[PDB]
Amino acid sequence: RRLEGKVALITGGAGNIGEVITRRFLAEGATVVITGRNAEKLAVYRRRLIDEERVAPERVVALRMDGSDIAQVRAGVAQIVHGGTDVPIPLHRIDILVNNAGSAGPRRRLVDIPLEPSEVQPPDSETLAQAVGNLVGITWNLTRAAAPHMPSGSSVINISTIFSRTDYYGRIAYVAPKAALNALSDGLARELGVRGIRVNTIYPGPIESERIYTMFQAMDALKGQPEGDTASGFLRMMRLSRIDQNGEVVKRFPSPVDVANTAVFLASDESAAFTGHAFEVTHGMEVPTESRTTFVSRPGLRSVDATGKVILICAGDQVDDAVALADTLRSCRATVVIGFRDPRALEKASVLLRERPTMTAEARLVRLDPLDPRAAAQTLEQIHAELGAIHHAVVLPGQSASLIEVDDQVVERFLHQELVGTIALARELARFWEEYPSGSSMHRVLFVSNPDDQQGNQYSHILRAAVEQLVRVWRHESEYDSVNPSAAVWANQLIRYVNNEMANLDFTCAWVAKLLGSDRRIAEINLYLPEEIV
Amino acid sequence: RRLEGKVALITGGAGNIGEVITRRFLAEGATVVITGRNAEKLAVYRRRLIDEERVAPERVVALRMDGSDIAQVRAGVAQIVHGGTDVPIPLHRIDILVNNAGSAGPRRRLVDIPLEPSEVQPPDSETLAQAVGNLVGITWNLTRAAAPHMPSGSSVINISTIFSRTDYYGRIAYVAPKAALNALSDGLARELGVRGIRVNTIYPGPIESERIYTMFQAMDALKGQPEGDTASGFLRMMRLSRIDQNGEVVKRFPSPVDVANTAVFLASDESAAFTGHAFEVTHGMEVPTESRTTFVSRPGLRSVDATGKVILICAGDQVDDAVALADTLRSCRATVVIGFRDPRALEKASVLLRERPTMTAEARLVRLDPLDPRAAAQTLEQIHAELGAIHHAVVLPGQSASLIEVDDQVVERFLHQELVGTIALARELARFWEEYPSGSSMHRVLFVSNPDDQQGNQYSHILRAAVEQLVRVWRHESEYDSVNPSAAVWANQLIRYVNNEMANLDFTCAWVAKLLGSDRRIAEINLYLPEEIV
Ligand SMILES: NC(=O)c1ccc[n+]([C@@H]2O[C@H](COP(=O)([O-])OP(=O)(O)OC[C@H]3O[C@@H](n4cnc5c(N)ncnc54)[C@H](OP(=O)(O)O)[C@@H]3O)[C@@H](O)[C@H]2O)c1
Ligand SMILES: NC(=O)c1ccc[n+]([C@@H]2O[C@H](COP(=O)([O-])OP(=O)(O)OC[C@H]3O[C@@H](n4cnc5c(N)ncnc54)[C@H](OP(=O)(O)O)[C@@H]3O)[C@@H](O)[C@H]2O)c1
Repeated sequence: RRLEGKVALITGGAGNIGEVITRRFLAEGATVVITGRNAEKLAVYRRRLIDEERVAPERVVALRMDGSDIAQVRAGVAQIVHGGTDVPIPLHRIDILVNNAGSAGPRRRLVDIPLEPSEVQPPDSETLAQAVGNLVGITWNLTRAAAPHMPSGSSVINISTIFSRTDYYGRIAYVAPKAALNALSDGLARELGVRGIRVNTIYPGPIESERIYTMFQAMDALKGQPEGDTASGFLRMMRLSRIDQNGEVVKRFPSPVDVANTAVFLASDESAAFTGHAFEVTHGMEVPTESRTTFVSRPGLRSVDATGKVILICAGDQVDDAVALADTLRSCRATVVIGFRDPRALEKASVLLRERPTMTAEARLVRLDPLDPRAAAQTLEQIHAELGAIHHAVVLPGQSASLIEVDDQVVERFLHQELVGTIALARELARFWEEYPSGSSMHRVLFVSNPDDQQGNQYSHILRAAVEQLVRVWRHESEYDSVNPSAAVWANQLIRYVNNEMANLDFTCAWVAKLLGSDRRIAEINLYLPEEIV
Repeated sequence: RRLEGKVALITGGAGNIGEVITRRFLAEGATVVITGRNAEKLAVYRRRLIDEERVAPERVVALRMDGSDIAQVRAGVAQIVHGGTDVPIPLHRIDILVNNAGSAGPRRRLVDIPLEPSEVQPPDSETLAQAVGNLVGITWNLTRAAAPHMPSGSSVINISTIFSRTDYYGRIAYVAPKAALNALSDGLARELGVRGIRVNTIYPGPIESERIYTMFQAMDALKGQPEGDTASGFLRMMRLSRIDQNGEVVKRFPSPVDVANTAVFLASDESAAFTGHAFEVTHGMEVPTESRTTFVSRPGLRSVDATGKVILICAGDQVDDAVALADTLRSCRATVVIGFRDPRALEKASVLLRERPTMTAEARLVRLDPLDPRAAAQTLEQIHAELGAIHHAVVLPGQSASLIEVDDQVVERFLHQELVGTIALARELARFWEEYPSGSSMHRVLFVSNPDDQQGNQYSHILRAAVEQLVRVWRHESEYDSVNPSAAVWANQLIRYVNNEMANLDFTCAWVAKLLGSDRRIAEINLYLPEEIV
C-alpha cells in the first residue's frame, strides 16, 4: 500500500537489518533491488522471499555490486534503469535509495589500526582505506550514480549510527567514517533539495542483531573488560524503557523492524516535508549533534612560554599558514618542526624561512606523508633522536564545489588524502607516543581546518565531522589506556572557515600558541572562530 | 489499520491542523476524543465527520475543555476514562495524547505586549499570562492529568513550532512560551520514559492554513513591510523544493496532512523506539536547536571600567547572589541599583549592605516586582529622575523535583513567577528604554540562571529555553526598530547550573562585569560556565 509502485534500491539488502528493510518494503508494495558483495547470500535471500513469503519474482531483483567501486555502481545503476543481464525488466527510475550497506571496519585501538593490507590481522578483513570506502565512499558513490534517475519527490535514506557521536573504544576506523557520512548527507540534502529529492539519515542505536553482539563482544575484549560491559553502558543511557519478550518494562535494544519502519516512513510520501533530518532509533539516548564552543576573546601571548616543548606542525601543502604558525610558536620559545606531505611545499618553505631578543632556533623542516607509514614512523624516530621528544602536534588538512557534479577522481582524492590521510596521521602519532614514553604530561593535538573556501565549505564540513569523532574516541582510548596498561592525548579541532576576515590567520595562530603553551585545556572538541573578531 | 483500537485525545481537534490530524487518525482506526474551547465548532466538525465521511458515531467524541484550566482538564480526563455526560461509552485509557492546542498569543512588539486585561487591544484576545497558559500550561496540564491513564507503549505528541527557534518579530508572547514547551517536553520524555510512555515533539514550519496567512499578514503589518515579506524570508530558508498544485518544483509551505502524517507515525507502534525526539516538518529549514558557547577563560577585571554606567540588578529573593554581583560591579566603579520582587529579601539585603580606594557609592535598593507593571514603570521613572538613565540590566530568576508528581500550585507559581514574570520584566525595560531615549549606545541585558539545584535542573531548563527565544526576538526587534523608527538592546543568558563548584559565583560575577563594562559583545545567546573552572 504505502510504497505501491515505487522502485527501491537497498544496498546491503541481505544483511541483518537490510533483510528486514527489504521485507517491509515488499510488504508495502515496492519493487526492491537488493545489492551486496556476496552474490550467493543475495540469491538465497531472494529465494526465501519468493518460496516462503509468497513474493512475486518480478518484485525482487538480486544484484551483486561492491558499492565502494564507482565503476561497478554505475554499471549496476545502468542495469536497473535500462535492463540487463541481472535485471530482466527495465525499471526506468529509482524512487527510493536506501544507503544501508556498511562494513564494520577493522576493530582495533587507534594505535593498532591497519593501514596496509599486510597489517590486517585475522578477526579483521579491511584496511583503514577499505573501511572508508565501505562506509562513506559507498553512500557517496550510490547517491551520485543514482541521482540522475530519481525524479522529484524521491527519497534518499542514509543509514549511519548513533555511535558516530558517542564514545566507541576500538572503532575509530568505523565511527570516524560514519561521522563523515553524517556531514556528507547534510551537504547532499542541500544540493539535491533543488531537484525535489529529499535526503535523510537514520541513526540506529544498538539493534538486536548478530552484528551488534559480535561487535560488542570484540569491544569488550579490546578494552579488557567483562562480557556485557559495553552493552550495559548504552542500556543505561536510554531514556525509554520498553516491553521486552516477557512483557517487562525494561532497558532493551530496539529491533531491526524499528529501523525498517522508520525507513518505510521516509520512503513513503508521508515524509514528503522532511529533508536533512536525523532519525535516532535509540530509545532516547541523549547524544549531542556536536561538541563545540566559540572563541569570545583573543588570547594574550605575553604570558605564554613554551620553552623546551617540541611541537610538530603537520602540513600538506600550506606553506604560508604553516610558516605563520611556526613563527608564532617560535616567538613563544617552542622548538618547532614542520612536516610537509608535498615536497614542493617543503622547498618553498625553505626559501621563505631563509628570509625582543630570542634564543630560539628556526624550525626544522621534514618530509612527513602519513600515506607512507613506514617513512612517517622513521621520520618521527629521527626527530625523537635529535630533539628528545615530540610533546604536541598541530595537524592541518592534507590539501589546501558540488558534491554530485564532480569528477570521480576528485572524490577519491578527497577520501584518500583527507579522511584516510588524517586518521593515518593520528594513528602514526598515537603509536609513536606509546612506543616512546616521555612521562605523564599529556600530549596535545590541535587539528586546524582550512580557511573559508568562499563556496559553503562543503568538503571541509565532512573533514570536520570525521575529525571530531576521531578526537572524541582518541581522547577516551588514550585516557583509558593511560590508567589501564603512557601519557594521555588531549585533542581539539579549530574551525577557521566560519570567519572570512583578514585577522583570521593571526587570531588562529594566537589561540594555537595559547592552547599548546599554557595549562588551559578546553572540554569542547570543536573550537570555532567568531564571525566577527573585533 | 495502523491505529486500530487505540484511544487518541486530540486537543484543538477542530482547528486548522487539528481537523486533519483527527481525520487521519480516524482513517487509521483510532477512536478520537477532540477538545476545544468552542463547543459548537467541535459539534459541527463531529457532525461533518459522521454525515459526510461515513465515520461511526461511537468513534468520535466531542468534549469542550479549556486546557489552560487544570480543573477542567482533570474533569474531562475522568470522563474519558470512566464515562460521563459528554462521553457515552467509557474508554478506560488514553493510548495517544496529541497536545495540539495552541493559541496565537497577542501579536505585538515586546514594548506593546499586553500584561493586564484592560491593555488587550481588539485584534488580540489574550494577555501575556493567558497566552502562556494556552501554549505551555495547556500541554503541561494534559500530560499530568492523562499520564496515570496511559499504559506502557503509549505516545505523547506535542505540537510546538519551528518559529520557537527563529526570528519572529512581534510574537514574543507566542514563541517564548513555545520555546519553554520544547524544554518541558524533553524533561517529560525523561520522566515518563521509565513508564514506557514516549514523548516526542513536532515542529511545523509555515503550514498552508488560514492561521499562517493571518499571522504572517499581522507580522508584516507590525514591521511596516509589504504583504508577503515574512513568507518570502522563510521560503528562502527551505532546502527542499517540492511539487505544488501545478506540478512545478518550487519553494512552498508544507500542508496540514504533512503534520498529520507525522502524528500518525508517532502515534503508531512504528515509532516505538523514539522518545525525546524532534520532527521538523519544514522542508529542511536549517534551524539550530540552541545558540550557545562555553566560557573557556576567566576574565581580567583590572581593565574593566564602568564609571558612569547605571546598572540595574533585577532580583527575586536572591540576597547573597544579588549583593555579590553589586559588590563586583561597584569594584568596577558602576552606579548600581538592586531591585527585589520580595520585600523580605529587600530588608535582608539592607542589613547585609550596611555591613584600592574607591569613590563609588553603595547600591541603591528598590522594590521591583514585574507582576505589578504600574509600580515597576514608576520605579524605573524614579530611578531615571535620580540617576539620569539606566544603561544595562542583570536579570535573575523570580524565585530561588518532578514535572508530573507535583502540586498544581507549584506549576502555576512557576508559570506565573518565572515565565510571565521574566517576559513582563523585559517588556517593562524595553518600554522604559523606548520612552526615555539616552542616545545610540546599546543597552545590555544579561539574564543569569539560578545555580545548580542538585536534581537535574528540570525547571531551570524550561526558563532557559524561554529566555533564549525572548532574547533572540528582542535582539531583532530592537535592532530593526532602531533603524526604522532609540537604542538597540543586546542580550545574553548566563547558565550557572551546569557547574557545581565553589568558584561558581565569583566566576559568574566576573563575566557579568566584563560583559557589561567592556566593549566585548558575544554573538551566541547562551553562555555556559565550564564544568571545571580551574
Ligand atoms: N546494531 C546494528 O546492527 C547497527 C547499529 C547502528 C548502525 N548500523 C548500520 O546498519 C547498516 C546495516 O548493517 P547491519 O546491522 O545489517 O549489519 P550487517 O549484517 O553486517 O550488514 C552490513 C551489510 O553491508 C553490506 N556491505 C558492506 N560493504 C559493502 C560494499 N562495499 N558493497 C556492498 N555491500 C556492502 C554487506 O553485504 P555483504 O555481506 O555481501 O558484504 C551487508 O549486507 C550499516 O550501515 C550499519 O553501520 C547497524
Ligand atoms: N502554520 C501553522 O498553522 C502552524 C505552524 C507551526 C505550529 N503550529 C501549531 O499547530 C497547532 C495547531 O494550530 P493550528 O495551525 O490548527 O491553528 P488554529 O486553527 O488556531 O488551531 C488552534 C487550536 O487550539 C485550540 N486551543 C487554543 N487554546 C486552547 C485552550 N486553552 N483549550 C483548548 N483548546 C485550545 C483552539 O480551539 P478553539 O478554537 O476552540 O479555541 C484551536 O482548535 C498549534 O499548537 C500551533 O502553534 C501551527
